[PDB]
This record gives sequence, structure tokens and C-alpha cells, in this order.
Amino acid sequence: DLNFIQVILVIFVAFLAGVEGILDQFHFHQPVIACTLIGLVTGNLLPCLILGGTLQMIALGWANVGAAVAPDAALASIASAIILVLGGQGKAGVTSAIAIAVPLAVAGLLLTIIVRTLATGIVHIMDAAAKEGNFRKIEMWQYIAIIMQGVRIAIPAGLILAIGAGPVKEMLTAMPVWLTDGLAIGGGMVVAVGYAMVINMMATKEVWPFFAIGFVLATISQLTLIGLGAIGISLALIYLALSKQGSG
Amino acid sequence: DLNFIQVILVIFVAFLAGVEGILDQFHFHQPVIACTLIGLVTGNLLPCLILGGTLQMIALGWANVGAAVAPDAALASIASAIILVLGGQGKAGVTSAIAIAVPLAVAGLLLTIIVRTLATGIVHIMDAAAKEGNFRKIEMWQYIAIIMQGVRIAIPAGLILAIGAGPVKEMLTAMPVWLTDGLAIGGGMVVAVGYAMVINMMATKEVWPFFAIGFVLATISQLTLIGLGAIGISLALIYLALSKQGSG
Amino acid sequence: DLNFIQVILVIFVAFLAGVEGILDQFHFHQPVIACTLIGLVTGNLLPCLILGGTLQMIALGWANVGAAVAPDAALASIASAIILVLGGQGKAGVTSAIAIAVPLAVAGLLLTIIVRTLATGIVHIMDAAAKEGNFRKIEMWQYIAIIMQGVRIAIPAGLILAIGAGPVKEMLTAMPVWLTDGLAIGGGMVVAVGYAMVINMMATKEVWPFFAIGFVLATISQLTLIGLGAIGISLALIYLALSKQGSG
Amino acid sequence: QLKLTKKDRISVWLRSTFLQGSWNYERMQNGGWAYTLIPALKKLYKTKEDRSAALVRHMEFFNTHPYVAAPILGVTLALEEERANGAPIDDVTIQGVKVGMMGPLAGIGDPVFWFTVKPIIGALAASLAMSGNILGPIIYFVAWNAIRMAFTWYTQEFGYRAGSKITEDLSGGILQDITKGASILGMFILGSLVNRWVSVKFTPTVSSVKLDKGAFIDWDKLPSGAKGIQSALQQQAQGLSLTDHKITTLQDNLDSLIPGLAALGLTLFCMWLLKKKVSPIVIILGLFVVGIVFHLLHLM
Amino acid sequence: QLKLTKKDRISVWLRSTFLQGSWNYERMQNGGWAYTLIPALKKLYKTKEDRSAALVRHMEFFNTHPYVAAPILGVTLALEEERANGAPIDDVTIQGVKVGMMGPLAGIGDPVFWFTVKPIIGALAASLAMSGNILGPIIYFVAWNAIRMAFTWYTQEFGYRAGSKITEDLSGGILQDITKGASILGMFILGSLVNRWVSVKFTPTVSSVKLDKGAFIDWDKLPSGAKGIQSALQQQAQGLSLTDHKITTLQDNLDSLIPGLAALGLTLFCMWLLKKKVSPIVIILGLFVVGIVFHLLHLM
Amino acid sequence: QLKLTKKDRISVWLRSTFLQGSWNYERMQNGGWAYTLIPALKKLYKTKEDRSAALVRHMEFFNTHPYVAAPILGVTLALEEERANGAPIDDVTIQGVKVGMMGPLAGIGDPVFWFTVKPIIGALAASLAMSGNILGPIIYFVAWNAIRMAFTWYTQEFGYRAGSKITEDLSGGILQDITKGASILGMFILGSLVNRWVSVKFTPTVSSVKLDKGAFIDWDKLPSGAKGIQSALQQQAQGLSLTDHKITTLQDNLDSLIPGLAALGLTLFCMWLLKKKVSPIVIILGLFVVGIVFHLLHLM
Amino acid sequence: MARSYGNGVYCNNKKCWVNRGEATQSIIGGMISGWASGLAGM
Amino acid sequence: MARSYGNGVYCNNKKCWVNRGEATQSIIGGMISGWASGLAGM
Amino acid sequence: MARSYGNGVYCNNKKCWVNRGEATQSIIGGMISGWASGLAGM
Amino acid sequence: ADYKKINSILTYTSTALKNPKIIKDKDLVVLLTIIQEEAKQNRIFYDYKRKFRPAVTRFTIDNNFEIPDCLVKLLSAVETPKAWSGFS
Amino acid sequence: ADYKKINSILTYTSTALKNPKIIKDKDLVVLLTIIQEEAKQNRIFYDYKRKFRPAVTRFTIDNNFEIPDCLVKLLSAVETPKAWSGFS
Amino acid sequence: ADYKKINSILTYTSTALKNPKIIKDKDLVVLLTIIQEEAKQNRIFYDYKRKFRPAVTRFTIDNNFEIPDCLVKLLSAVETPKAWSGFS
Ligand SMILES: OC[C@H]1O[C@H](O)[C@@H](O)[C@@H](O)[C@@H]1O
Repeated sequence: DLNFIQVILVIFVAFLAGVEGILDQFHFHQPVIACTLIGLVTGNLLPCLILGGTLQMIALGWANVGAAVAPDAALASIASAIILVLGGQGKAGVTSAIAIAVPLAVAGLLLTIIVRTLATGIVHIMDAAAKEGNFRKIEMWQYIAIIMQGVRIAIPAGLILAIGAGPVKEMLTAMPVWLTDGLAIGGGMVVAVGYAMVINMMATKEVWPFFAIGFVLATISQLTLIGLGAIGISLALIYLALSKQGSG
Repeated sequence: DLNFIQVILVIFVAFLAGVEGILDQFHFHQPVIACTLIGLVTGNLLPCLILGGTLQMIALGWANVGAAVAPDAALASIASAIILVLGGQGKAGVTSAIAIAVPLAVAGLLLTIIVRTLATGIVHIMDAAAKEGNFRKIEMWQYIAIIMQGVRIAIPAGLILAIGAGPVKEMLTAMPVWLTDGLAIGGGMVVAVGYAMVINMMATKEVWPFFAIGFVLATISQLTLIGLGAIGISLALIYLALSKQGSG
Repeated sequence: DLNFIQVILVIFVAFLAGVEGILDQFHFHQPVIACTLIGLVTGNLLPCLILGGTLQMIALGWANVGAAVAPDAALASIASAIILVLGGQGKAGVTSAIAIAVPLAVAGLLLTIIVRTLATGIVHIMDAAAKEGNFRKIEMWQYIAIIMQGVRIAIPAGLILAIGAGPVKEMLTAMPVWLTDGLAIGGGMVVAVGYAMVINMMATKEVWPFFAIGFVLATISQLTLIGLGAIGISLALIYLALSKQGSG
Repeated sequence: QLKLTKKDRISVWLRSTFLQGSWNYERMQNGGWAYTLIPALKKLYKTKEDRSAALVRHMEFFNTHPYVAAPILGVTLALEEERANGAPIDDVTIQGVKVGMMGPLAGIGDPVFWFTVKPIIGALAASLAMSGNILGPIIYFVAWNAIRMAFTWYTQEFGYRAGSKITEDLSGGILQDITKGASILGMFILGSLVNRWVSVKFTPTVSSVKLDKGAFIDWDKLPSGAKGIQSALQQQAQGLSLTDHKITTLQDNLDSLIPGLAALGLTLFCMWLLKKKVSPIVIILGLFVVGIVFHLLHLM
Repeated sequence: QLKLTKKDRISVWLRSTFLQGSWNYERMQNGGWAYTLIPALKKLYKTKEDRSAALVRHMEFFNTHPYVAAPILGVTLALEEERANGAPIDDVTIQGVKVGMMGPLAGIGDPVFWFTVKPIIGALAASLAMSGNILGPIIYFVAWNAIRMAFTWYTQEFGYRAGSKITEDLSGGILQDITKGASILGMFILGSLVNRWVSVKFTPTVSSVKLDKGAFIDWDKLPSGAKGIQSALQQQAQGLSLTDHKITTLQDNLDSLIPGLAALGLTLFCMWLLKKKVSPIVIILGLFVVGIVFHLLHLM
Repeated sequence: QLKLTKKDRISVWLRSTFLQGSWNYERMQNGGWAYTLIPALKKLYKTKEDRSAALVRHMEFFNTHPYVAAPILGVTLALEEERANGAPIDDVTIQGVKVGMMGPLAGIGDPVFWFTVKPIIGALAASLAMSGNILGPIIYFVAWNAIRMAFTWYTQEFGYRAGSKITEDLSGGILQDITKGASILGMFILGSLVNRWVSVKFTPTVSSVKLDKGAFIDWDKLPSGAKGIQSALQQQAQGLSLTDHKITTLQDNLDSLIPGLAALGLTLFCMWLLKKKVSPIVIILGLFVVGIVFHLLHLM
Repeated sequence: MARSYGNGVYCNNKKCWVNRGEATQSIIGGMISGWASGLAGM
Repeated sequence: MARSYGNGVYCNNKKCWVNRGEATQSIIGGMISGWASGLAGM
Repeated sequence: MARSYGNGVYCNNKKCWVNRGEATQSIIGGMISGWASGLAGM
Repeated sequence: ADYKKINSILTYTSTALKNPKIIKDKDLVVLLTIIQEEAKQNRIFYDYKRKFRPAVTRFTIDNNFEIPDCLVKLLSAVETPKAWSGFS
Repeated sequence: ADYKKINSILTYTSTALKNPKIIKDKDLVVLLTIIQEEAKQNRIFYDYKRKFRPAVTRFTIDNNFEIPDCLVKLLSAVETPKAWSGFS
Repeated sequence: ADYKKINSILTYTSTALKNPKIIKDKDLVVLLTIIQEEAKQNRIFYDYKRKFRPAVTRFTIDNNFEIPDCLVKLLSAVETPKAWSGFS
């Protein structure tokens, strides 16, 4: 079981992961670091390290771009690690925790968006502080916002630790095969949204043909992705050299 | 055998396929419709139906374009399906008749042009009808130019019925294997004529390089025709955009 | 063994291969010819002819271009043929001599440049010969200036016949397996030098993208060299027509 | 005055089925076009000179896809009804609106109806028909005819209701881009079909050399039972052969250069032949006999 | 006069880690930006009006990649030091240089730090962690933090020392060309990734035609021992089907058209729905549920 | 007056065999070119200064393919006969027509004779010789020499009969088009040869993970007799491993990046080394030794 | 043993069948070329 | 039997492992996509 | 067991032979590049 | 060929080349000059590349969908091969 | 949405469309006109194509890295979707 | 590099840069400036890219196949690497 020192340490690690989810500076929020810390403070170290390596492989390409924000690997890692410690099955629950991470990652994305939307009141209070020229209120409220971004993940962790090992083991054993299978399939379709958003940011009548050429060339499986990129750069350079002559 | 009602009934459909082989409006000369009518009026329905299904597949892409005339599916369907009934071998003879449909399809192409050349005499008669303003004179002679296309198929059908089941089964049994085999090989080379007259209508020193790439890209068997066309659109889109900037 | 009639005849053939190796006119230096004459005079005819047939394939593409000199098939042919004759092993020794024909083809590349550099001094003698209008002083030195090119091949051959059949058999049995094996691997890495010289003469920022596509298009095994060439010209035709529009 | 009723427009509809009635090569569809116009021109003009004037007019060169002529038929009826009641139209606008429409509507009509709609409907009817299904032909006659009478009738009313006020906005700035871009695709897509859809293969064999040890599997040393198959797949995976002979055919010798090389030669030769004023019926009849002889000589 | 010492620069360094503290959507990183500048605003201006002027100035919209903001930090510090010591800089050069630097540095930092170095360091750490070595996360934290701290401090020092003399030689005559080439490359590579990384595969079978003799291998007449395998491999190489049934799935029917057709359809639908003001969280949750249902219905 | 007979033209032809006689690097074919012209110039100019003027003239830089020099040889003989009889030509046209001809005729000579004619004859003649056939070498000497003597003789007389009336219509409007179009193909075709014809193959293995159940064929539960092979190919067709070990070599790791990666580095390094004033005999000799070492350490 | 007649149907010596894959490619290939050539004809 | 979770790791019912080739391909494609998008977004 | 020597001839430890297909491809690539080498030179 | 056809073609081509609007279609001039030249030799031009009819539509559309008499009567002066094989 | 935000956005677009240097920027003229139109209908513009901010960077760089007040205060007038999925 | 060669090359290129015709070919004027400088530095230029000789043909053909003395005597100033490997 988990004693008082262990639960406090778990909670503070979760809070720091919530802080680093948006701070994006020390990257405790990464699956390897977060799962390692949770396993170290719970006593079940190696299963947590293995799980964190697995999620980091899963979550290699999640990086917030502009207003677009990734599915919050901090909550996914923290919640998967806590599932993994409380449910038992050190190396056996690796697959179950990895399966539960992705919807938990989407839930963390929702939570971080809700928090970033609530941060407008903080920015407005800072506007007022600028109107009155107080540095201290700025510092206090910035600390306060960092605190709520940490508690954004410290809270789901607290509620999960509130739900004892009994019911979490029951939920882990009461998982239909089709639920996990369909969740994996749905996770395998997600990148369509991101590709569509990038295309929408890039698509013009002058570039749709190049999209078609690249898409059709992807069907020759001997060509490698580096080779496809080389073909793309070559077409781009030829097009620019020709269009510069075209302009004059 | 064929009684007097059937021998005339096959003539009525035979004339209409020649009538519809030029009108191209209700599509009685199509293999699926033409073969079906001969089988229905003779009692050997299903063997004629499947031949119509088989022949309609081969005659999918035959359509007159401008002055060019398609391989006369009115003769290939009507005259081949008759030998299917007279020669016996209902389901066993679906293969035998199909082998001689294509050379018949060519044999009609000879006869349609000879008829389409005699239709020049009628309009020379009809031009006089314009010089006197006779609405009756143009209508009557038009029925002639419509009737002559029908008997263009009923006359060959008359001899194939005049040459009854006696010599018809002899010819379908005295068929050398190689006469069948080489005719199939020749049939798969004829599409080189149609491409050339189409390429001759489109080939220019500007577009000759686009022929070579498409030919060479056809050597990668993982590409489909749709994918090759998508590459086809994309170069066309890129070439026009690069050429209008250059010219102006 | 080689009698005194052969040793004179052997060097003279080797001398003429050196004589023709620079003339590039009567093609006595070619492996099919040069090997054949050594075998004809030495009595070991067929093993030399097969070697000549074998070596000609390795030397199909060796031709001097500008100041660049081909890897001296005159020395490789002569040295291998005498290696093949002196050491015995008529047909069994086809492979062993071939393994050392390529490295000596390089050894003549060293020798041909040292000879082609001393041929400078003769023309410095010849420049003053133009300063006096001496036709005969011009002819005499040119005969001389041809002779040492034959000498460049007859002198190693003179030393190879000086080192009689004894030690040539010892070395061909004292060849380590790896000394043969690594040299062939180095042989397939040579063409990186020749391409680099040609690519250096042709590479510009405007044609570098065409290099990358051709490199990447080489990764689809279904394309042959001819097919890759057709693609290259089609871009060349399209590029010229598109850039002439933009510039004028 | 000389208004055209709904009834006469339907008789024009019925007669348009004969739009290909005469089909000489000099003026292709003049008979079918002129025959279709009689129910209107009978009432539009009544003098012998006036009836002669119309009949000489519409006997000239007319050709297009017979389904896409209905919008021409409406605009032609729009012009002559306006002409009959008084409008300065004389031999320049009557032919000019028609000739401006026959060409471009055919190049949009031939793909839609001939090479797209017909094969799509034809495949469904054929696939059913080959399976012994009577519902094959019944669908095909229903589908093609239901599609045809809706388009041919509705647009004919549209051509009449829109006058020649749709042809003004048909300027050829776009048209010089459409055909030129079409040619890029066509020369491309016919290139791919030439490499593929032209069946030219050569049978005869050239060299049948005998392989050495280490080249073929040599099914004599194979293990017996649960390990013989093991070494069979791995030796093949390394490139070992299933027979002790390497069979080389002329097709591979041509294929080693580029696939479809013999198809291109025939394709170029047909190009050359038609330019040389050779009737394609002779070439194709020749192209069948060639298949007879080359297959007899064990070539194709 | 109002020169900034090394201590205040180090304090700005330490405070820049919280540059993303507030992160509202209206003004993106103004909270952390203004927080990082509090020591500068303290040490530079002492009047109540001037501190309010600086704070209102630095609460405006700011966003970039948080690591590559350090050169902006330095140039901003130099400009504000000039403003404090007396220089006609009036709200137009502070914001102007700031906004000029936000964009291109974000576009050059998002690749370098997010999608190029972070995933490689993460892959190394993940391989180490899954291999049972604790050295994975330790190496990851050490490397990423060292890279970040060195880059941020050095870039801040350079941005301070370089003044506003870097952005003057930053004409926009070439960023257009960089963007256009970027768009060509990105559209190509995104087409390739649509075909290759978005898996939309259908399970259900369609046709199971029963083959005639000569189509399948028919493992009854096969030889027994050292020749059965030979004949099996020859019949497999000639194309004879390894079973007496031919399986045709809907995935094969789609693939006969083009690979990745369903993936392209989903990509197009996501583009259309995002254009139609659908929050991508709803789209992704719906995609998860769609996967759940289509796997329940045995489709995917 | 000073006309040149048929006989003197033959000796010039006979002497052109030695056109490469000297072959110094400072002036490549000047000795052979000057030697070739002795029988004409002796019959043209009789003064000692006139002989010196001709001999200083034609000792200057001349180089081309020795077969296509005959049209230059004729045009040079055309100008000298005109010059000897009296024509205001002064050392500007004499070198000018030559230098205008040496360059471009080499770029057609080198492909025609060296890299096209010679190996096609050579590969045909080698194929006989390797088979122990004496018809090989005899044909090669006959083929190459019969082609040579007719071409070098005929064009010598054509150059004499056409003079400087051929290069006048040799304008540079076309010459710039040819080379630039040549470079597009060349960079393309050398690109394809680099990916293929440059052998840099690495042997060593990296990873040898042990496969779990369901990954390999498991040759213990296979059926015995006419059903063992059936399930072997079906397990083969679905991707199950023919062995219980998956071997990943260094070549795979480079190949997973792109094929031919190690070859592109070498030629680019040769590009870099040759730019760095390294004589290619050092690069090639070094390359042979590299093959010796990298095979010794089991690297290649 | 199977004489090709195009559009997916070759034949045998006692039964002819249509191949759906080759029928689908012919239904598409003619559509692409027919549309382009018909457009290039005007 | 193996559930694709992308970036090289799929899973099994009791064990999850990474396909190194797919991890490499994903890292290279992510590199290209991020670079191109960052360059175009500006 | 067979070391490549180019233009279709590799060798064995006692006998060497020609690969005709690779002999043919060698002539093709030498022809195409050689034509452009001289042409781009001028 | 038919002697009444050749003379009238020579009439219509000679008539077409003098109308100001047709000469502007330089592409059409090429067709007429060859058509007149072949008619000048009692031969009828062979339009295997089907170029003449598409041009008459291009000129007509370029001239406000209006056409003169000489171009209309010359539409039947061409051969236009007639032995289609199809696309299959 | 927010009425004060709508009114202020209308005011800022209005004053932006009167500065000569901004007036020159047709690419920015499009976005300003559209944003003023949407503010005129009491809606906050949604740009799934993130075009406005890169354009403000382009204009600022084209104006000697100098920016006015209206563009700065309109920097926060856009929606800019916020639910990234990644490249994977 | 030889001392008589360096001075002669500096002599010949110097007179080449003063002829009006050689000046027009801007490709050659960039070349000749390079020829002086490395001759000015007592080294013989290493054009591993064989550019100088083809340009002499390019210039000569543009001048009605006429060449002066300075370009001809500079034809032997090149190094032109000389260790071909082939295409194989
Ligand atoms: O778009 C660049 C930049 O935008 C936002 O500020 C955040 O998502 C950052 O992590 C990202 O680097």
C-alpha cells in the first residue's frame, strides 16, 4: 500500500508535472521522467520506468504549436503510473496502463484547455495591475496561475488515489477486449485531424498539385520518406527558379 | 429448329439493331440487349443472355467519336448470337461464339462505312429537296437512310439463317485451334491503332516529354491508373501556372 | 618455357601495345587483341583469348577524355597475359591473373602520366625547332616521342620476363585470400572518383535538384537505366521550354 | 405572332432520336438535324421561297454528340422564332450560334455519355447478365433511356428559355487553358496505357545456359521432414533457383531495356501509318493477320 | 547612468523559465514576458507613471517558442535601457522589434527544439528506459536542461550586446521564397504522410469465388519427398493460388483504386469540419468513438 | 598555283594516325597535328621564314577526338591553300576556325566513338572471345578499323571541299541550349548511377532480437506430408519469420534511411577531395587500400 | 491456356469469366483518357 | 493480435515492444513536417 | 563467394563468367552519361 | 477527285483568305493555305490530326459566335479518318 | 460575443484602414476588411488558416521593424484553433 | 609554378582584358580576373571544373570564329586533372 509520505510525494510529483505541462522548461512532464519519479516514490520503480519509456515512444511528437496544444502528456503519464502502482501487476499492467494513457491524454488536453481559457481573468487582472503599476500583484498572480496549472493534474491524481486499489483493480479486470481494441483503432486515426489542420494552414491552388504528387508517390513502398523529402525539395527549388524567371 | 414465326422474329430484332446501330438512342444493338432478344425469340434464352453479358464487357469502350465509327457491335451481337442458337451447344458454345464476335465486329466496321458512304448520295438528292422546299421529300429519303442501316445487319443475318444448322455446326467444329489463338492475340494489339490516331491529334513538341514520363512511370506496378492520372493532373496544373507567369 | 624467338616477339607485341596505347588508332592495346597476340606467340593461345574476352568487359568504358587518361589497358593486358603464360595454369589461372590486371591497370596510370609529363620537354625542344623552320627535327623527335610510350609497357614486361617462371609461380601461390578479396571491393569504389570529376564539371545550384530526383528515382528496382534516362530528358525538355518563356 | 407551342417542341423531341439518321461523311448530321426542325419550320415560314430558305440553311455541316444537341436545339428554335416575327438575323447568327456549340459540347458530351456513363451502366448490366440474370438487360435499357430522355428533353427547354444569352458568356480565355491542360493529361495517360494496354509479348527463347554448383537448390541433399521445407525457402530467399537451368526469353531481353518496348514500337508505327494515308480498317485487318502469322511461327 | 548589471540579467534569466506562466488565449505569453522584465522595469524607471507605462507596454500580445525568446529579451533590454537613458523610442520600436522577432524565431525554433532534437533525445531515453537501464530519464533530463540553459543564457547575452542592429539586415525579400519552398515541401510530405501514417483499413470480405482446376495448387497430386517442395515452389512462382478459394476484401477493392483512399477521405473531412468551426477536441473524441463503433460493427 | 594534289592529302591522312604522338599536358595534340601537316606545308611555302611562320603557327594548343579532326584537317588545308596563293588571312582565322572546331567536335566525338561505338563493338567481340572463339579479336580489329579509315578519310576531303563555310552557320543560339539540356540529363543520369554503380556495402550486424511465439514458422508443429508445405507458404505469405532470429545489419540501418546512402558520401567526398587539389591517382590508390583495410576489419 | 480479350474477360476452352480487378481498371482507364482526349479535341 | 499505437510501439496482450524501423521513420517524418510547417507558418 | 568486377563479370575461385543483363545495363548507362559528359563539357 | 468539288473549294478558300477577320486567326490561315494548295492540285486535304474543325469553332467563338459563308461551305472539304478502335 | 470587444475591434480596424502604410498592404487590407465586416456582425473571426499574425509580422518587417497601435491591439482579435494532435 | 610562365601569363591575360571583344563575354572577364590573381600570387590555376577551355570556344564562336593571340597563348595555362576512372 501507499503511506502518508508516499501519498504526499506522489501528490507533489503530480503537481510539478502539472506545472511543467505548460512551463515546458524542465520537462518533468515527459513520460520517462514522470513515470520514473512516480515509480521511485511508490517503490515500484522498474515497471514505471518501462511504462514511461513506452509512453515517451508514444508521445515523441506531442508539442504545443501556437494556440494548438498537445494532449497533455503530463496527465497521461501521471495517471498511467498511478494506475500501474495501485492496480498491481508491475510488468503485467504495463499494457493496460499504456492503453489507458491515450484517453487520459485527451482528458488532460481538455483540462489544460479549460485552464488556459480560465487564465483570461488572470491576464485581465494583470492588465489592471499595469493600469496601477504594481509589480507584486503581477508576481503573485503569475505564481497563482502556475499553481492552478499544477493542480490541474494534482487533482485527478488526488481523486485517483482517493479511489482505492480495490476499485481500480476491479476496473482494470472489467475491461472488455473490444473497448481497448476500438480505442487503439481510434488512436490510430487521430493524426488525420492534425494533418488536416496543417494543410488548411498551407493549402492553396498553387500547391494542391504537389500534394497530389507526393501522395501518389507515397504508394511506391521502395521509396523512403527521406527520399520523398528530397523529391519535394527538388520540385520546390525547380518551381521557385522557374517562377523567378516568370516574374521577370 | 426455327419455325416461321421465329425466323421472322429474329429478323425484326436484327433489323432494329442495325436501325439502332446508327441511331444510338434506345441502345438495342448493345450486346446485353441484342443477344437477350435473339435468345428470347428462339427459346435458347440463358446461353444468349450470358453471351450478351460476356460480349458487353468486351464492347464496353466502343463509341463513335466524330467521324470515327466504333467496331459495329450491332453485327457482332446479332450475327454472333444467331450462330450460338443454330450451332447448338447452349452453355458450352458461349465460348465458341465469343471467339468469332470480334472479327465480326470488324466485319461490320467495313459494312457501316460502305453504308455511311452511300448516305452521301441521298443528301445529294436531299440538297435538291432544299432547292424546292419540300418537307415530304426530306422525310421519305431519311427513312431510307435509316432503313438501309438496319438491313446492313439483317442481310448478313439472312445468310447465316439461310446457311442453316447443317454447315454452321461444321464450321464451329472445323475450327483450327491456332485460328482461335492468333485472333485473340491480334485482338489485343488493335488498341494500338486507336491510341495512335488519338496521340496524333494531341502530340506536339511541347507535350511529347509528358508522354515519355507517363510511359516510364507505367513501369512501376504499384501505381494504379487513378494514381497515374493524379500525377497527370498535377503536371498540367503546374505547367499552366508556370507558363502564364512566363508569357505575361 | 619461352625461347629466344618468343622473348623478342613477346616484348615487341608489348611495345606495340604501348605504342598503340597512346595512338588509340589501331587498337592493339585492347584486351581482346593484346591478350590474343601474347597467347599466339607463347603457344598458350586459348587461355589468353579467354582472358582477353574477360578483361575487355572490365575495360569496356575506359577512354581518355580531354586531359584525363583511361586506366592504361595496355599494361593490364600485357602484364596479365605474361602472368598467365609464365606461371602456368592456362584456364585455371584465368581468374588469378584477372585479379591482378586491374591494379596494374592503375600502375600504368602512374606510368603514363610520368611519360606524358616528360613529353613536355620534347616540345620545348620542338618550340625552337619552329624557330628555325626545321621539318626533319620535327619528324625525328615525334618518332622518338612515340617510342617511349611503347617502352613504358615493354620495360615492365622486360622485367616480368626477367623474373622468370619460377618466382611468378611463387607469388601466384603466395597471394593471400584477402589481398584478392579487398582489391575487388576497392575496384567497385573507383567509379566514385570518375563521377565526382564529371559532377564537378556539371553541378550548379540550378541543376543540383535534378541530381537528387535522379538519385531517389534510382531506388525503384522496376525502373531501368533507359527508363531513368527518358525521365531525365523529359524534365530537360520541359525546363528549357519553361525558362525560355520566363526570360523572353 | 408565330409562337411555338409545347406540342411542336415535343415533336421536335421525338424526331431528335433520328439525329444520326443519314450520317454521310460530307455533312454528318445534317439530315437528322434538318429532319428534327420540320415541325417548327412548317409553321415558322409558309412561302415557297421561305421554306426553301430554311431547308437550304440547315442542310449544312452539323455534327456533335446527339444527346448534347438539345441545348443547341432550343437556342436554334429561339433564334428562328425571333427571326420569323421580325429580327435582323441573316445566315451569320443562325450558323454562328450552332457552330459555336457543336464542337465544345461534343468534347464535354463524348466523355460524359460515351466513355463514362455508358461503361459504368454497361458493367452493372454485364456483371448481372454473365451470372445468368435476366435483370441485367432490363436495368440497362431502363437506366440508359431514363437518363437520356430527362437530359435531352429538359435541356432542350432550357436552350429555348435562355435564348442566345448564354453563348455571349462563353469567351475562350478559359478554353485555351482547358484543352492545353487536357493534352498534358492525355499524352500522359495514353503513355501509361501504351506501356500497359497494348498487348505485345514475344515467346521464343534465346539462351538456356546450365548453372554451376551453388546457383540452383540441388534437390538431392535436402533434409527429409520438417527441415527440408525449411532450407527450401531460405535458399530461394537468397536467390537460389528452383531448376538447374536459367531460362532466358526474348521478352526478358526487351524487358531488360524497358517494359512495354514492343508496345511502343507498334504504337509509333500506327502513328506513322495513319499519317501515311493508310485506312485504319486495313491496318487493323492487317493487325489481326499479323497475330495469326506470328502466333503460327511461335513468335507471339 | 541607468546601466544594467550582470545580476539583473541573471535574474531575468531565472525568471524567463516562467515565460508561459499565465498562457491565456487572448494575449498569449504577456504574463510571463512581463514577469521576466520586472527587475528591468524596477531598476530602470522609478516614477509611478513610468512603471505603469512600462507595465501597460509589456502586458501586450507576445508569443514565440519560449527558448528562442532570449535574443528578443536582449534586444528589448537594450531598447529599454536606451529609453531610460534618453532616446526617442516611443512605443513603436519596442513593440515593433518585439513583433518582428516573434514570428521567424518561432518558425525556426519549433522545428529545432520541438520536432528535431526533443524526439531524438526522447527516443534515446525511451530505448534506455525500456531496456531496463535507469540511465534513460537521467540522460534525458541532463541533456535537455543543459541545452536549454546554455542556449537561453548565451542568446540573451547576444541579444543584449547586439542591440537592434540584427533586425535591420532582415529584409523581407527572401522570407517569401523560404515560405513558398516550405509550402511546396510541406504539401508534398503531408500527402506522403497522409498515404503512409493514417491507417483507415476495412476488414469485411466481399467475394469468395471458387476457382477452377489449374488455378490452385491442389495438394493431392504433389510428389512425396524432395520433389513435392520443388513442384510447390514452381506452382507458387507461376502464380497458382495457394488455396482453392480467392478472398477479396473491401480493403482490396479500395486499394485497386488507390492506396490510402480512406485516409485521404478522412483528411478531407477533417479539413472541411475544421473550416466549419468544429472544435478539434470534439472531432478527436468523435474519431475515438467512431473507431470504437466501427470495430464493434466489424468494419475496421 | 600552289594546289594540293590527291597524293599529298593521303599522306596527311596517313600521318594523322600519330595525331596523339607527343601528348604533353601543356599542349595536348600539337605535335601530332603539326606532324600531320608537313607534306602540305612543304608543298606550300618555300622560304625559310615562311616555313618557320607555319611551324611556329601550328605548334600551338590543339586537342580533340583524333577521329573527328579530319574535317578540321580539311578546312585547315582549305585555308592554307587559299592563304599560300594570296588571301588576306592573318593568323586570326587560322587559329580561329580550328579552336571553333576542336571543342564542339570533341563533345560529339567522345560519345560517338569512345562511350558508344567502342564498347558495343567491344562487348560483342568479348562475348565471342570469352567462349574460346577466335572470331572475336579478328572482328574487333576489322570492325573498329573499317569504321575508322572511311570516316577519317571521307571527312578530311569534305573539310577541304567545304572550307570555312561550315562554321559560319554554327551560331551560339543552339549551342547554349544543348549543353544546358545536357546538364539536366547528366546530373540526373549520374544521380541514378551513383545510387547504383558505386559499391559501398557494409557487413557488420547490430541487433539479433529473439522472436516471440507467433513470429516465426515454428518447425515442430508443422504437418507431415502434402500439408506441411501448404502451411509453410501461408505462414511465409503472412510474414512469419523463417527463423527464430531477426537479423539487422548495418546495411539495413543505412538502407532504412535511404538506399545508396554510403555511395553518395564517397562521390561527394571525391568531389570535395578533387576540389582540394588532390590528384585522383592518390584518391584511387587510397580507395584501393581502403578496400583492403575495410575488408580486413570485416567492415565491407 | 487463357486467351486475353480485354476488359477483365479472357476466356477458357469451355468457360469465359471476367476478372473484376482488370474490369475496374479498364472502367477507370478509359474514363481518364476519354475525358482528356475529348477535351483536347476541342 | 498486435495493436498499433504508432511511433514504433504496438503492443501484445501481455507485452509491448517498439519497432525500431517505424520509430526511425516516424522521427524523420516528424522532423520534416515540423521543419516545413515552421518555415511556412512564418 | 563472388566478387564484383563490373560490366557483368564478377569471378569465382577457379572460373569467371558474364552476367548478360548487367553487361547490357553497363552499356546503357555508359552511353547515356557519356553523351551528356561530352555535351555538357562544350 | 470530283472536279466540281475542287474548284469550289478553291473558290471558298480564295474567298476566306480576304475577309479581314479570318486572317487574324493565323492558325486558321495555315489550314486554308494547305487546303487551297491541295485543292490547287486536285487533291482533298487529309485531316488525320483533326485540327480544322476545332479551329473553326475557336475562330467563331472569337468572333461573337458568328461565322461567314466560306468557312461553313469548307467544313465538308476534309477527310477526318473514320475507323475507331476505342480505349478498352 | 463580448460587446466591448466587438466595438473596440471595429474602432481599431477603422483606424488601421486609414494609416497610409497599412493601406498599401493589400494582403493586410483583405484581413482588416474581413475582420471589420465580422465585427460589424457581432462575431469574432475564426482563422483556421493562421494568416493574420504572420501577415502582421510581414508588414512590420516591411516597415523597418516598426508597428502602430491598431495592429498591436488587434493582435488579440483572432480565434486560432487550440487542440493540436501532432505529426507522430 | 615557373617564373617565366607566371610572367608570361600575367602578360597575356593583361592584354586580353584590354581587347574590346574579350571584355563583352562577361563569363571570360570573370575568368581572366581569376587568371591574373593566382598568377599574381605565383600559382597556376586549378580548374577541376573544366570551364576555361569551353569558354574560349564559346567566345570564339561568338566572334565569327575569330581568336586573338592572348587567348591562344593562355590555352596552356590550365591544369585540368588527368586521372580518369571511367563510367563502367
Ligand atoms: O507556435 C510557437 C509556440 O507557440 C506557443 O507559444 C507554444 O505552443 C509554444 O510551445 C510554441 O513553440
